[PDB]
Amino acid sequence: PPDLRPLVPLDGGRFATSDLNDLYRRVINRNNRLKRLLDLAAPDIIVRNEKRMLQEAVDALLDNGRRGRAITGSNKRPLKSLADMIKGKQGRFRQNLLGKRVDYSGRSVITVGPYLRLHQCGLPKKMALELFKPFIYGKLELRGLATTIKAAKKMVEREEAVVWDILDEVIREHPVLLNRAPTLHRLGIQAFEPVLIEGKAIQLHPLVCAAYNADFDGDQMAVHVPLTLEAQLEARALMMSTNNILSPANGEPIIVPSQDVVLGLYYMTRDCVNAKGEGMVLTGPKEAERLYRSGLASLHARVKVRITEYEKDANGELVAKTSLKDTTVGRAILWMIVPKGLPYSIVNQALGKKAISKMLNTCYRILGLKPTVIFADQIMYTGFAYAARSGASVGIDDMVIPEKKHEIISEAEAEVAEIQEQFQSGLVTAGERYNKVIDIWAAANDRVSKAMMDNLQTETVINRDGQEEKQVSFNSIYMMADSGARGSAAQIRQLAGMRGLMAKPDGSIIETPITANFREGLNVLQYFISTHGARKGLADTALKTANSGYLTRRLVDVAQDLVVTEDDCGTHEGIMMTPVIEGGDV
Amino acid sequence: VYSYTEKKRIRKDFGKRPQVLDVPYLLSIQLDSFQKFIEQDPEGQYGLEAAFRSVFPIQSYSGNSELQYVSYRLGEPVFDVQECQIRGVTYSAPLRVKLRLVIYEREAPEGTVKDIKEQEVYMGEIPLMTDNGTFVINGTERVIVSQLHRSPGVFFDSDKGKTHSSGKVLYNARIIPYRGSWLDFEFDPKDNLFVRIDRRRKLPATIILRALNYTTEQILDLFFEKVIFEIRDNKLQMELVPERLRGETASFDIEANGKVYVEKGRRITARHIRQLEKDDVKLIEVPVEYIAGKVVAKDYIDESTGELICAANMELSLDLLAKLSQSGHKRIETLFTNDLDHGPYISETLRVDPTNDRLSALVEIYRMMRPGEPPTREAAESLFENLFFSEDRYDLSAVGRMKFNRSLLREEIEGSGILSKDDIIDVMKKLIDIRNGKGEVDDIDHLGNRRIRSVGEMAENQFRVGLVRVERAVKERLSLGDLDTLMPQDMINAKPISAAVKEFFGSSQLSQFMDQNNPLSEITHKRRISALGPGGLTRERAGFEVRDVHPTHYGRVCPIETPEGPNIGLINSLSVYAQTNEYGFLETPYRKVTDGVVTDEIHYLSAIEEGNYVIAQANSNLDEEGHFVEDLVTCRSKGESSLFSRDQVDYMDVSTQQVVSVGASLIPFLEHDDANRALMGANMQRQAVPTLRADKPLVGTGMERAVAVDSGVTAVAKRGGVVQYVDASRIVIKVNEDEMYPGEAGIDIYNLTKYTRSNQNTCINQMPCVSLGEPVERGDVLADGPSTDLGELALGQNMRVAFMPWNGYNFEDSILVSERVVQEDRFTTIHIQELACVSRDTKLGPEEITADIPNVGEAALSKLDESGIVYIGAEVTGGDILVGKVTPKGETQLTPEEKLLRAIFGEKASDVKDSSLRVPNGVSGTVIDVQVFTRDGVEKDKRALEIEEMQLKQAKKDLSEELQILEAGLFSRIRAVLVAGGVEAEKLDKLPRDRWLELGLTDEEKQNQLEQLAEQYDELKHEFEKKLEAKRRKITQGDDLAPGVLKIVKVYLAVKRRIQPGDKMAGRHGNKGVISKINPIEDMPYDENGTPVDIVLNPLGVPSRMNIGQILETHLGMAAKGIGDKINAMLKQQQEVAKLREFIQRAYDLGADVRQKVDLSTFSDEEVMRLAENLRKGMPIATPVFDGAKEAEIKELLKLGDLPTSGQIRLYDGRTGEQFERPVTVGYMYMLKLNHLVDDKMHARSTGSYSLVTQQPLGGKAQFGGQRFGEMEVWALEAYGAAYTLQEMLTVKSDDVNGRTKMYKNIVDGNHQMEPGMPESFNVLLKEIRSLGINIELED
Amino acid sequence: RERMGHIELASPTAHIWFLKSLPSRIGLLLDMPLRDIERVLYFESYVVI
DNA sequence: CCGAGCAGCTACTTGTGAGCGGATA
DNA sequence: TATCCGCTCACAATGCCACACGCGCTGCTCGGCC
Ligand SMILES: [Mg+2]
Repeated sequence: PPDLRPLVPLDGGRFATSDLNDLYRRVINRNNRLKRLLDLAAPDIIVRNEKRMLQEAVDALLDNGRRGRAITGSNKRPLKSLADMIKGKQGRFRQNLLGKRVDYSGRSVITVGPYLRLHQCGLPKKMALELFKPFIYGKLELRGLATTIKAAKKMVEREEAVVWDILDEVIREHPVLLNRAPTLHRLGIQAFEPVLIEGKAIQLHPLVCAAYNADFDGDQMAVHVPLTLEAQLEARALMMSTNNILSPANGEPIIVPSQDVVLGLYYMTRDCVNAKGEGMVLTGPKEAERLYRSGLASLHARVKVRITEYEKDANGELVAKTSLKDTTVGRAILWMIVPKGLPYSIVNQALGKKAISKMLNTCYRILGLKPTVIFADQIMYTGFAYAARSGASVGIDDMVIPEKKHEIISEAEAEVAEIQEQFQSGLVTAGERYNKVIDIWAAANDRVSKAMMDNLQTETVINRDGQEEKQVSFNSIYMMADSGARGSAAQIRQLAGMRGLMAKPDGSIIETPITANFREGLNVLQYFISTHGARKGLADTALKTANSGYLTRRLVDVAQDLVVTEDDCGTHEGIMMTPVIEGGDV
Repeated sequence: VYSYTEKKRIRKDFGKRPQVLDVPYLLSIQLDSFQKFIEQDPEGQYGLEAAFRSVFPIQSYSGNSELQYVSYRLGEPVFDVQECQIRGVTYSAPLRVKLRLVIYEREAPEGTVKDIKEQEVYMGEIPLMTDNGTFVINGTERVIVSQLHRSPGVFFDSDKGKTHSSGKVLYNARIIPYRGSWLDFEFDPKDNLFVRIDRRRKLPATIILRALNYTTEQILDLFFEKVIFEIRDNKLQMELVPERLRGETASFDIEANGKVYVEKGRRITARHIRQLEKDDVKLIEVPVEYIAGKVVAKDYIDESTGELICAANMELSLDLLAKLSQSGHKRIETLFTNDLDHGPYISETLRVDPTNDRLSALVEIYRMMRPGEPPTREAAESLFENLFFSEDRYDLSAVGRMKFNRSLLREEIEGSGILSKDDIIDVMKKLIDIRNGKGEVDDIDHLGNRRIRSVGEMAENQFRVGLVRVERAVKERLSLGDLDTLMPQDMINAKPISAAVKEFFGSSQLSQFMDQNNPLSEITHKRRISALGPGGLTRERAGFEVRDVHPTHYGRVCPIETPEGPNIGLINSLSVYAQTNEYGFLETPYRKVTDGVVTDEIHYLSAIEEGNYVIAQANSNLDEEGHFVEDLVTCRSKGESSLFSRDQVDYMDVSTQQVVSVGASLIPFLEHDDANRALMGANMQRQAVPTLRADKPLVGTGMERAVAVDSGVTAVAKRGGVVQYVDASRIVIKVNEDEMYPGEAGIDIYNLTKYTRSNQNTCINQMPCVSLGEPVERGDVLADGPSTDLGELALGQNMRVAFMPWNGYNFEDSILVSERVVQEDRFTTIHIQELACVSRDTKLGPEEITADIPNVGEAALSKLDESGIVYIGAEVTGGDILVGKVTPKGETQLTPEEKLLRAIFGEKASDVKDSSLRVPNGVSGTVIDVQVFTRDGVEKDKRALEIEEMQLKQAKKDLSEELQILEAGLFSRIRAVLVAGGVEAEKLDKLPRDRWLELGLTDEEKQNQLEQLAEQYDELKHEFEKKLEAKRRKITQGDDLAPGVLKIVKVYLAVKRRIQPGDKMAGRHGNKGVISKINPIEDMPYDENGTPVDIVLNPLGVPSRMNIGQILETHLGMAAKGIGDKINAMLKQQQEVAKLREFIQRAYDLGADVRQKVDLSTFSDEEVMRLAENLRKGMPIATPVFDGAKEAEIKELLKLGDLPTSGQIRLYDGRTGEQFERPVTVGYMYMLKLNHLVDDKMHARSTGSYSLVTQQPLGGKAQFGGQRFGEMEVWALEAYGAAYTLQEMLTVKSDDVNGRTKMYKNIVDGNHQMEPGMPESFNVLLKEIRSLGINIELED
Repeated sequence: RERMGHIELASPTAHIWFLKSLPSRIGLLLDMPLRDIERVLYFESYVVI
């Protein structure tokens, strides 16, 4: 059909045409020339050549390039035939049938919203206005404000003081859908109740971006509107963030807290030996919070307080028990957040990442889902507040270098020198020399890493009416690493201690390690070897993302051909599941 | 001694390595390339003479008519670069070649040619690069990146592993010429050797070897050795050397001279070889069953019967043995076969060779090349002789021949462009040897095997590509040309070569408009090496080998500067001190190291010569007299770091910056950062947007003092002189007497460019930084361009930054900012957008740019002028008609009387269509400039007249300053000459001599001198009038736009965009983030002194992403600011210059044994105050890439001021007003606003347009379109429930032609119920499949 | 959007899809190698009937 | 006249899978 | 004559966004219903 053929008047006498136009043109031309040749009774060779040319024209119109000679029409580029409009990632299936562009949609950069609740999110005022124009028009026509659509449109364009309340009312309980650009699992699209904010960015909850795998370094996400009663109810019932707290892959809660809140809570719970108010007595958590905010006492100090915990009985009963515990002021203050069902032993810890994860898991298991959302929200609020009030900061003096690192490095160089001497003596060959050097350097790196760890742990002595009470280290980098917030053991080892061994192009290990660290100056050749080893891993993901997308597409194409259509099959065959114990213990 | 701009504000520097090689010209690569391109070079070297002397001369088909080439010349560019930019024409130059047609009569092959026609002809124009290495094709400044490809020559690849799944390593030799047909020898899974020509059919190598008049015996003598068997009395003795039987077992009793040597079944060991060499015996006794395993070498003919006994490559059988013995041949030559030394490979190729003679060999190779068309022998030999031994279809360049001779271990390095039989023989021998085990493969992972080509080489290649077409044309036209019928001008057309050059410079995989947003991006884009484009790989088909960086990349290409994403490793940046070799390789400078002293000389080593010598450590602790403080030293022999002695070393690194790029050397404390963070920071620094007011970066690297001057961004001083006239638009300098030319000289004028649109919609503006009467030196900076400060690069801004969580507003990577930053006009930038309206010549009458816009009021037309264009400076925020474009729709011949009537009386103007261009809905700002171009012939509007009059007035002001200076000089001269008549001079020549030069007395000399001076005066006046008239004719000359257009108008809308939550900001260590929420000044934390902090980052981002150097930098900046504060306390409180000088000396004399060693007593005691005033904002600190200041140096610099040594200061909360425990660190960090502003990212659509091919909503931000519901989104949705949600998102909201309107009507009527309908695109697919020969149909 | 026309071809031609399917439909249906069918289609060798 | 159709002036991917000889018992 | 092997051809390789740009010339020959 003609209008389906791309042909539009461009600027001036030229028109933007399509390749199918030229295809049909040439086909009609060759057909007319063949008819003319047949009418004049052309020689057999002439009519056979014309028939061959017409066949070439028609089977290039069908599928150009399949015959072998990809003819071009303009710009010396391969021509687009009918088969090209269906195959590939640009055919109708991949571009205009499976994934189509939708209306009532928007796109904007993400931004941390730390005040909004887990079930809601932020939305720019102009974005919300441009998205819900029909709802605003309907609500204006409802009230005695706009009699027609033109008046409502003019008022929206002018954006008078009488339209903002309408926009607040239409988004009172109308959720929207937030979506990340690369979508991996069900959590790639979630539902959220929007609250209007003055700005051009989308404020997002911190505890869900982790499931989104969306960092705040400039990521842009999309927003969509349900537009239908059925759609709004489904988004509130199924796609809502509260209804998606367990990952569909593993039963682990996907709302595990992030680095900032867990660091705040670890600082709140990491008790010292001596501080302001060590050894006093407090009535309840409220009095502890009062004494802390008054400044008359510290945040972490061993204090005997009285807790009033609740235990769920066999039935739906919550038995109350009041008992005197000896805990830190931070745990007592945080106790005002946890619901009544949980015991006190879950707070009387250092409250690391795994600790808070298992706490949230136990809360969801015992108390269900309804209170778990508000529990996590209060957790995040208190964590942010107390991490801001704490003042966690990494500095040059915070990263300490082991004083005995130099002697270990000198012993290692003496060992490699005597190994080289043995090699020059003709006793040991090159392969065994390389192996010995590699294992000696690995042992030296392990020793220096253990030294760095035991150093970062010590030199924390505080006198509590005594002489020395060496405790857990309070170094900020150690607080960030040990709590599992952001830093790991290998990362802090590469940071403070020596980097260790690196790799060459083929994959082997170079015999000359990096005997320096990041805090200390790094040598030129050492940094060169380091960046050579790191570029491999950097390009790794950049190449592998395409293969991963292709694998996901193949897997979903194999999938989606089955649903749960029966309640029971009525069989007895299965599989003999047993814990695999191959290799190690299990 | 220091430069004047250094005396303005000298930057404190650290480091203890005194560099010996200064920073070379950052853009020297492309500049030298284009210089080699356009210049008269003898001996047909690189540039333009090579292609000419290769193609020219041309002879007709034995017609005694040759076309000779003499030379070429480049005319003056018809437009200055500023004119090309303000117009849109190319900054090109003509190419006038002086050719020579020599045609002679018939009946004389070598008859002396007469009637020679020597004529100059113009053949297209070539674009010339500016002084910054940029080409202007169509207004924009397009740059050509250099391409890294395979070096022409030979390579040996090793196919292993999954190759053929046979567990057999194969070795393939590849001969690749610079321009011509390829060649590939390879092996089968068996021991068979084959050869192919440009991926053709796999055929054995014996046929292509014998094609060059080669017989079997010749091939066998060349490849394999000869074993001699003698027909003795019995047993057929043979000659032996104890080295040929090494590694084989004795199948017989090897005994000679009546003494047993090796028993039957004993492997000949090394001791056996020594024993058999001690006696020096050659002839032994060998049995009969042993010769049957060998094979004869040459064909032995019989003399009794005259027949062949046995041919070559045929195993010998006892009957053949008896026949050859009875024939009489005593000496029989056989092959020496041994799997460890000479693996039998040519024998298999010979026994699988279907052809024997050269005739059938040539015809088979012709059939293999061209399918069908079986010619005779002389017709088929033409192809084989033209495709591999003709200088027109095989163009092995000088570097190709050099690499070919070096790979084959040959002394001479010169040769021809064509191949040779001995070269093929040698490469086949080398492949056989590398198969046998001798010799190793050359990996494609080597800069010695990868050749770099600049803009000049590809320009010459495209010139030759066009010249071959022009040559074919002139040859087919020379078939008719005879004597006395044509000049050597009509036979040459400019179309092919000019068009080829234009398309190569305008549209190619390498021609791209430069990212004009900061000098750093310019420098890193001109020093950009790509692997894509013609002759290079594709990012889609690149393996893990090209992406990885090699130890041979040391100092030749930066390993940390690479665009992360689709092309990691394919696009790199050249090293700092890297140079282009004459052959086209990457050379790195090294200091020669003698036995004890390291002399201060430099040698530019190549990539191949690296493994021969050893390179010393760059930052190795060295002693005086070129000595090392330690006997052992870190070195590298062949891409492997190791420990050597102080005397075995032979070369040292020239500096410590040659490893990192120019874009990476600006990263302070780079040694304390990880590779990933460093790469991300170096990539993000390229996208820095120039702020409204630049400011010196505190923690600098010293290199910034070069990138700002080596580029063409700032105003450089061509001649050092005294400042005469300072203005925001122009700067006029008076040249000093020495630097001034002894004749026709004057003063220099630099026309500063004002706010104009760049290639990235950014503002580019130069600001003067000099004062009147201030003397300047040659090369010094006069006006700071965009993002510069006193000849120093300044991309972002320095800010007071703390590292502590703040209520989660720095949750993961978000940035917190105070209102003080946005209030102080800190990060506010300017964006300039160009909007064009064209008056195309269509039928029914041409378009008009009048102001008579009907169907609209005056409010929408109030911003329009009398001509029909928006005023210069008229703001606009929404869709508003800013140009009155109208087009006729019906009848032409609207009488001008009726036109003016309609303008005053009557009805509206009918045929207008209201097609005027308005600004898109969403963009705001105030228009700052309007350009207009009228084709020669159309009536120029009065606005065009005003614009050209203003530019003429500017040019005339410049010319008037020039002429008035010259005239004042000439009048001083006339005053000096008429001193003899002094009384009349002083009485009637004070006021009126400026117009009454007419005088006369004492002819003999006075008349002569007065006439000479009047002649000089009138000649100067006439020359300046000619200059003014030429400038007027140039600026008034209408430029061509397009076939079928009247005039093109452009408007530049400039908008001031401030920082807001949503923008992207990053430091210099890869700590990117988005502004979370602007905070009030009271809410932000503040120190115990009262100074509020500006930025509050997240300290949690430091451990995982290992960029710790940034923290160091921060501390350093703190220290710097502290120094500045001291200076402020010294400036506000009026202090004597002595205390200030002493403090500055103590600051610059920090105890780190630095190489700066600046003194304050050498200053003029006046510029010290200006320097201190320039220091009150902080103390600029330089820091080498690897020789940066240590921790103790920063600690002592901090303790110099009253700042705490720990670097962490107690902070007070802005909200609660209490003390933050655990003292947070705080300092001054240099940050950058990325080119990812939110105002160009936020976008939404309720209901807009739809595509014409299918009724689907558009997207994007330029057009009012929504977003795309990707296939992964559909998968995620169907993984949930939401069946109705997907069903509405697919057709109701996007595709249903009759469903979306119904849904909108229901929603506006308060009805939230839908109708499924049918997706339109589904019907489109139905119709498309129905258009094919396939029938699809829906059932009931 | 839905109305279509047609072209009356003078010399009936084959459909390249059914001829280059690998395996092609005619190549298996007519028990004839695809090489001979292509030779006949491009007018360089007769086929008897 | 107008319009429309046609003629002279690419090869570093690698892999996987299927098909077509092909030659050897 | 089955059947494994070697050579040859079809098909495959994210996703989004932003910007920029672009379409063989001139000439020759044959054919159409106000
Ligand atoms: Mg990100």
